[PDB]
Parts: sequence; C-alpha cells; structure tokens
Amino acid sequence: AKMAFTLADRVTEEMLADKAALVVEVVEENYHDAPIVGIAVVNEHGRFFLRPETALADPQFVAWLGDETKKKSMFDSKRAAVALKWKGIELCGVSFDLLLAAYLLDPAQGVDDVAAAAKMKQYEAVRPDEAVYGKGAKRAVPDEPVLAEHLVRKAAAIWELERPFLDELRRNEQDRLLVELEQPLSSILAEMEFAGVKVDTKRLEQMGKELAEQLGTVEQRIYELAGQEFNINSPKQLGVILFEKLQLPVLKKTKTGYSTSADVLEKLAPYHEIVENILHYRQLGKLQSTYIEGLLKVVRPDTKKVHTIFNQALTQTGRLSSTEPNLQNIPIRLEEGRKIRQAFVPSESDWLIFAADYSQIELRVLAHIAEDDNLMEAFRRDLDIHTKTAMDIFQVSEDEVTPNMRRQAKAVNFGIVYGISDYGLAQNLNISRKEAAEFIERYFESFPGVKRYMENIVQEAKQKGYVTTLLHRRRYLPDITSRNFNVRSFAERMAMNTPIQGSAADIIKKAMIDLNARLKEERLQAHLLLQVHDELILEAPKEEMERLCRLVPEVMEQAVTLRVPLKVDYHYGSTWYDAK
DNA sequence: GCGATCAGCGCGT
DNA sequence: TACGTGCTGATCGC
Ligand SMILES: OC[C@H]1O[C@@](CO)(O[C@H]2O[C@H](CO)[C@@H](O)[C@H](O)[C@H]2O)[C@@H](O)[C@@H]1O
Ligand SMILES: OC[C@H]1O[C@@](CO)(O[C@H]2O[C@H](CO)[C@@H](O)[C@H](O)[C@H]2O)[C@@H](O)[C@@H]1O
Ligand SMILES: [Mg+2]
Repeated sequence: AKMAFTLADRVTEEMLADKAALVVEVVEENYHDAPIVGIAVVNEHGRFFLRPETALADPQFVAWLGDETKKKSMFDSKRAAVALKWKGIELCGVSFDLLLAAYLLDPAQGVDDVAAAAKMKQYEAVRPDEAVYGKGAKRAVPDEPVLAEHLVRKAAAIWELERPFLDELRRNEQDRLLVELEQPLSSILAEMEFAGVKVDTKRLEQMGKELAEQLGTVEQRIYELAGQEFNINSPKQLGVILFEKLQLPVLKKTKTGYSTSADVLEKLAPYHEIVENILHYRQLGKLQSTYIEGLLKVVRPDTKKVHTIFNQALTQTGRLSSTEPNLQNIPIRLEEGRKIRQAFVPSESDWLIFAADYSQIELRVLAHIAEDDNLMEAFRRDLDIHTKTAMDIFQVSEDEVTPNMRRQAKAVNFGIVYGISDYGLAQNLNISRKEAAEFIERYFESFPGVKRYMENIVQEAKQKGYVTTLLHRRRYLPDITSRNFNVRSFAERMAMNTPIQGSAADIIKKAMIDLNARLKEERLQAHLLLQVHDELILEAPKEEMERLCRLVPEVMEQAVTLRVPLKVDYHYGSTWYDAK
C-alpha cells in the first residue's frame, strides 16, 4: 500500500522541526557539482517531499539545513553535504548516518542503499535504488510521483531504523566509533573532496606526448622482434607470439591460457630480446592509459582540479578507497612513473604541498597487540625493523646482514602482516613452499609473542565469530570454521591481519579528526587534501611550513597511545613529487 | 551487434 | 601472503 506524504509546493514550519530523517537525493554516482533531484523530510509532524529548486531557494529551509541544533538522520550524508557545498549551501546537524552505521555493524553486507541496510532489521517497505533508477546505460530519474514516493519511503526507513541500529551499535560497543570517529570524519572527507587537488594539465599533456612517442618506437621494435604485428595488450595474442611462435618456456598458466605477468616475463628475459621490450611497453602503457589519460579525463577544465570521492563504507578492514580519480595509487616506486606527481601542485601561489606518513605503523601496532617483547624493544630503540628481523631469523650481527638478507626479511615482514601464507611468500621470494615456511618458523622463534597472538586471535575469531580493532571496528569471519583447508586458511589470515590493518585505519582516522581541530585552533590556512592509508597530504602557505613541521607529526603520533611509540616522517615542496 | 561482464594485468599502502 | 581502482581485451548475454 502506497505511503502517505505531502508533496509540498512550498516550505512550512512543520518541515523544520529540530529532528528529522532527511533525504537530499543525488542520483549521479559522482556527486561533485551534480544535481539534487528531490528532497524528502520525515519528522514528528509527518512526511514531506519538496522540489529542489523550491526548498533550496527558501531562506528558512537553507537556514534549517545549516543549523547544527536541528538534528538530521540520513544515509550517506557526505554525498548530500558535498552536492550542497557546490551549491554554496552548508549542511550541519547530521547526528546519524545509516550508511556508516550499517557499515560498522557488518562491512561484509555491502550495504550501498537504504533498502539494503533496512533489510538487516527485517524492514522492506522501501525499494532498492537500482530498482527505481535502473542500472547502467538504462539509468534514469523517474517521474515525480515515483520519485517522491521512493525518497519519502527512504526517509521513513531511516526515521524508523535509527533506534534499532544505534542499539545494536551500543551492544557491540561501537556507538562511539560511529558518533565520535566515522561521522566526524565524514565531514572532513567532504571538505577534502570539495577542495580538490590542483593539477598541472600542461605538464601532464607534455608527458603524454613523450610517452606516446616512446610507445610508438617500442611497439615497432616489438613487431620487428616478433616478425609480425599483433595486439601486444592482449594476453591471448601475446601468449601465442611468446609461447607458440617464439617457443619460450611456459613457466605458468592462467585459467584462460598462458601467464604473461611481469614476474613471468622477468624469468623469460634471457631467452629473447622481445621480452624486455614487452616489459618496457607495459610500463609506458600503464602510465599513458591509466594515469596520464586517466587523470586528464577527470580534471575539471575550469579549475584544473580533480575531486576524488572517498568511499568511506566499502573496505572490510576500515580503510578508505578513492575513486574518479583514485588518488591512492599514484606511481612512486619507479622514477619514471614518480614524475607524474610533479603534476599535482598547490591550489594557490606561494603555497606548498606537505606530506606526513607513519613509519611502519602496521608492525608497531602488531608489537602493541601481541605485546611481543623482542618486537616492542625493537621499536623502542627505533631500529631498522627489516635489518633487525634479518639479524634474528638468520642469526647474524647487524654488520653481517647483506642486502639480499634484508630484502627477504622485509618480505617476511610484509608477509607476517598479511597472514602466514608460505604460498604467497614463496611466490614473492621466488622460492619453494617449504623454504618459505622455514623462514616463517624462524620468525616465530624470534618473536614468540607474535606467534602466541596469531594462535590466540584465530581461536578468538572461532569462538566469537569475529575479530575487532583497537577502536572496536569488527569483521565477521564465518569461513573460520570451514572444512575446506584453503577457505579456512584465508579466514585465519584475515583474523590475523584485520586487527592490524583495521587498527592502523582507526589511528590515522582519529589523527585526521585531531589534526583538523588543531589546525582550526591555531588558525592555520593549511588543510587536508588526501589520505593514503598511512599518510596525510596537506597544502598550505609557505609561511606555515615550519609550524606544520612540528604540529602535524605530533598530532599523528599522539592520536593514540600504544605500548610502543608512533613515528611520523614528513616532507614538503612545490609539488607532490617534491614532498619527498 | 553492443552494452555488461569477466579475465588478466599492475599501481598504491 | 592483505586491502583497493580501473585500465585494455576477450567473452557473455539481451
Ligand atoms: O557516495 C559514496 C557512497 O555511495 C555508494 C553507494 O551508496 O557508492 C556510490 O558512489 C561511489 C562514488 O561515486 C561509486 O564508486 C559507487 O559505484 C556508487 O554506487 C557507497 O558505496 C559509498 O559509501
Ligand atoms: O595501431 C592500432 C592497431 O594496432 C593493434 C595491433 O595490430 O594494436 C596496437 O595498438 C593499440 C593502441 O595503442 C595497443 O593497445 C596494442 O597493444 C598494440 O599492439 C590493433 O589492435 C589496433 O587496431
Ligand atoms: Mg610509510
């Protein structure tokens, strides 16, 4: 049966009660400078639908939106807040965000709409968004009557579900995680996305020309060495050329055919000159297609800025993700790709990019959680952790640690964190399975606390059904009891890794909140631009660098207090690249 | 035939 | 061995 509501042609006092479920609908997936297709309000007085051009033009409604004392319950308030920021309207008073609540309760449900969250509490008097707007090419805003009922039903569900969701969060001891961490962070992420990052499109364009020329040369050389032209970017076609025409050895297969990944090509290089050329071609193409063209496609021509959207309710560990563009995977390891960062510059003249990153936060967190004596002492001495791990598992003095030993000790660390999986380890160190397990065994002997932790955490996951982070974020691990070795093992690794990655996410998130409070207190113009898992990127007047050098590291290091210190390195410069 | 999906790949922490 | 976004191609399905 249809849901009753007033489709108002004008705003009234009733719609401005001090508490309500609010819906400011933005259908475009990328909400930056996007249109708001309709508004719905549900409160003590009833249910209302307002046309955007009407409500947003009304002084009272706008004032109500920005009144922090007028409490609103919503779903994905960040989306609404940013869309409104582009319209010069401030949204305040959001005291409950159903999307974030559902996310904290169970990241695995993939809740991405009101209907999905509501289904968790057996509430189904609301339709999934996809059912209303369609999917992909056929996506479209329906006529007003259909639009209004949907928005009103969503607002109604939020109004009804607020209490049940908050009660379960309290029971999970996650209420403060929502109210004091994720919701305040949501507002900070909205300012970050709205501010955007300025881009030197001319530099990017020039790089594009050079890459295009280099790709041309290499592409011809490749056909020359192959004796024919073919689609190099086709693992299928390239496979026939390498393994059939040139007879190269098949070291690995893919469910669909021959493997041609970089790791495989590396081993094949000695056999034929075409291999190094394909590898080189892959490097250039990655830069050209994914980064140069990728960035130039989303830069706003008017401001030359890119406005990423941080998905705050997606990852199973509590990390954020970045889209359109993804600014969390910009090249840095290889010097050629690193050059791309020279294209990200300050948004104002005489301003600079400042970057601060936690040094080894995952292992410091592990030392804390496992309370491993050797590991805690290592960080208390601020030792090079990889060299120290090498010394321990290879039983040698610091002067006896060779470059290769340290490299493998690093791999073990990079691994211990992701759950002991000799297969993944052996694959990375290009060694055997047993050998990979042998290192692991040596590591636990040097760090018995870590071993006890890994055992205890897995048992705890089995007993409770989930694992938790420092700030009470949780992840359910149903496969922990699976009788399938592989499925169960993966779940055990997740049991081991989630508390580490998840707790590191909690910390930097708290740091962002703390940092913004300090910046405001100090009246600095510096502001956050990006977060990349364990590092924060800001821009500010050149005159604020010295103060930032002391303040940013301190706030990040003092976000939480662990059994070991937290260390933050920092750098600043004229471009993101120079912030090294 | 063409949009939607899958397959393989490589970039980041 | 963890967690993501999203490219070009190949294959799926209306
Ligand atoms: O607005 C971000 C918020 O919306 C969800 C769906 O409720 O994701 C949508 O927006 C993202 C950014 O444009 C897209 O990547 C995604 O495909 C689209 O469904 C949530 O996942 C997210 O928290
Ligand atoms: O020149 C375009 C034409 O060349 C082929 C090979 O016959 O593909 C080449 O060019 C593409 C565009 O950059 C690359 O993606 C591909 O790797 C390279 O071999 C044809 O597929 C294409 O129609
Ligand atoms: Mg770091």
